[PDB]
Amino acid sequence: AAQTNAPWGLARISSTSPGTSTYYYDESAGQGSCVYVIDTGIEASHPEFEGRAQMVKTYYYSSRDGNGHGTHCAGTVGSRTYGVAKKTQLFGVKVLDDNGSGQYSTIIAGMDFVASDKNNRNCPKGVVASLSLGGGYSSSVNSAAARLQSSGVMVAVAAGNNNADARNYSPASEPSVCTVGASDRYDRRSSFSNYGSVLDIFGPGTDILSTWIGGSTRSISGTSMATPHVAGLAAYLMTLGKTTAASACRYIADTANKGDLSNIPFGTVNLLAYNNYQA
Ligand SMILES: [Ca+2]
Ligand SMILES: [Ca+2]
Repeated sequence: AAQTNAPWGLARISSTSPGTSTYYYDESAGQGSCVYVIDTGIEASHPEFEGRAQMVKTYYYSSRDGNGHGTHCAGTVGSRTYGVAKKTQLFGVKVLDDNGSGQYSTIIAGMDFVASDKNNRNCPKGVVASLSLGGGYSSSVNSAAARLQSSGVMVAVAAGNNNADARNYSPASEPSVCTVGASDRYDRRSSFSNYGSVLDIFGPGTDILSTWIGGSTRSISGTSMATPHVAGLAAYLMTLGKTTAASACRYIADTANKGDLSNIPFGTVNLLAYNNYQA
């Protein structure tokens, strides 16, 4: 299948070179997989989700996304127009308030929830979790991310946006999960992207068009936007039977575009998420 005039990021992940505008993907499109977006919520009623999205848990007064951030990330995972895995099932877990912040204790609770909840869902091709959030180092937070991964969920997390070594941020610094850096449409490391030996992979993160609240769309930038590209890719590959939750991050790294990125400091991987599609 081919989506013409696609968002640049979707084009980038199905191409060996920058500057193309068609997203090439197998028609299976993540069907039978499930992705938990742990964030500000998801506006499930947005037409772009086609009824494939639902809120399953909130830690605040309502389950609505009053912010936009969660809806944007979810769109990049699995909306029709803006998503990597266009037929996946999306589940929303609201651990961030409508200002986009949340206590570590709540974020941990949301991760433990997913490890359990997945056992009540029909996700025959596997389960992914996308975490476009983080803060200062906490061994508790890292440990929660490690538990979620260990339970058989592919965990993808943002490297963070401090233009610094991700070793000082959580859950970015947990080695066992898939830590995602950001690139721009010219194959530069995004100027804000964290780096360091703990990064596993890069994805598109500068000027990413996706869904927003009020049934709208907008472009924003962040390692928050790169993470769902990788989460979406994992769900897509699991559906095709190429990898499993336990080994998806390693498979994505092994099959990536290598050496394409500029402004990567010594000690940081030069690996860009790639779907290897051949028609
Ligand atoms: Ca290349
Ligand atoms: Ca890792």
